[PDB]
Amino acid sequence: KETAAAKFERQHMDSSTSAASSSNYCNQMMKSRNLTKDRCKPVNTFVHESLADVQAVCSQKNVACKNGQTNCYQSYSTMSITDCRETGSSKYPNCAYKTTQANKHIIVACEGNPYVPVHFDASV
Repeated sequence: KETAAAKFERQHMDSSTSAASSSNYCNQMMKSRNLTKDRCKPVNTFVHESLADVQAVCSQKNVACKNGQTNCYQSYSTMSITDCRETGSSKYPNCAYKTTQANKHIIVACEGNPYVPVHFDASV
């Protein structure tokens, strides 16, 4: 099994690029990060910032998670992100994703000691 922290890193961190390179960014990353193995993960965001910067969000603006949890945090500033969302031409095993680049606040849920992101709630 994966730690929640490591699963967040695998699903949501891409510090290697300042932003999505091509329209094929999502198809490549969703596969690469093993998010299309059992099924097409329907929605998933990658954050193009350093891991320290994203971890730092756990000490930023305390907000509610969409399900009502109290351990969500909104980043004070916007971040470079890529939203990956399954499109109409997508059918497992042939997953197809729309790539949408944006610069927005992120909201994550945090847990543990050290207190780190374990869930990507939303972007605003």
